[PDB]
Amino acid sequence: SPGIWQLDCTHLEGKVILVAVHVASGYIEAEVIPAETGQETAYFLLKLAGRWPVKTVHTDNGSNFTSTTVKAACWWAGIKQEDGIPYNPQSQGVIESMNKELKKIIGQVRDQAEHLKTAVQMAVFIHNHKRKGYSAGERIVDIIATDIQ
Amino acid sequence: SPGIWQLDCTHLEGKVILVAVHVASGYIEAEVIPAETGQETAYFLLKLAGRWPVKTVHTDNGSNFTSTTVKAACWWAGIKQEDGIPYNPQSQGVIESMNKELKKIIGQVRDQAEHLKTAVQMAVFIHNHKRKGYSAGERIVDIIATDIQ
Ligand SMILES: O=C(O)c1c(/C=C\c2ccccc2)ccc2c1OCO2
Ligand SMILES: O=C(O)c1c(/C=C\c2ccccc2)ccc2c1OCO2
Repeated sequence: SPGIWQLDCTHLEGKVILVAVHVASGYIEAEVIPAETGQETAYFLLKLAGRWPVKTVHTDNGSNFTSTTVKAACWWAGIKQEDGIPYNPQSQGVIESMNKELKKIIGQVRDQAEHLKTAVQMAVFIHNHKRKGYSAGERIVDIIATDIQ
Repeated sequence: SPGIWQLDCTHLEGKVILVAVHVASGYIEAEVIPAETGQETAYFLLKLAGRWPVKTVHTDNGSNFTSTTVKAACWWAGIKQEDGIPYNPQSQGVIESMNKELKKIIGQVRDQAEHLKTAVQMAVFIHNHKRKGYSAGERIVDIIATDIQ
């Protein structure tokens, strides 16, 4: 559980927002890319795994699951690549809810930034600091620290 | 101490590598940029502060310290912006040593990646996982978790 992440791809302003969610905490990292390719997804995962102890990734679709470049990145970074099929159906709804939330926050900051990528990073900040009480940022650190110890 | 980071700018292949080091752990995040501008530094700090609880940043030079855009990002993200003058002289040498180390790792992976940015992220991964025994990634999580609790 401490090492499990889920990929999520959502769209805004004709652009693609790639999101990784740490399933147990709700903590996220995200980037704007022009389109969701294996190459972009691979690079994103490499970045993520250098920054957090990523053991398992549930990929967001079959193209990324199949991608040789994504498989290469997962091999390189020691990530178990899995499918992202919601065997538990409450999963789709949770992802859907998070995308709606992220887009709402993006709307709330959009005028403070010229570029979408900046608004997305503001949204990441607000999401990860939001008190729900602990924040998602607090939860991920606590979860991982408990695991290490 | 849990919230203190140091900026570091180093050069390779006619490009600029911007690094943030969590001083107490040695954990890093890094990006390749075409040149070190206030705009790029501001965006980098926004990303960092959305991902870790960044309280204080020791800026890497006077241009970034002065930059209105960097100041705006620090204000937005709740970061205390400080100078990076090594009042303790062992600091320059530690930064210097880390840049040499990062470049060495980059050299060791450079042929596995077409693009420098990929090699830099491989270097981030290797650096943060390296056991010294705890890794820098383990140290940062432990330090922050102890603070939160
Ligand atoms: O306007 C932008 O999108 C933008 C900005 C602007 C505001 C801003 C950005 C971060 C925090 C507070 C304010 C700055 C750097 C950037 C930007 O784009 C990439 O690097
Ligand atoms: O060749 C690259 O630099 C490159 C690569 C290649 C290898 C690679 C990258 C990550 C992990 C293992 C292998 C892949 C995606 C990318 C890349 O550039 C941006 O997105």
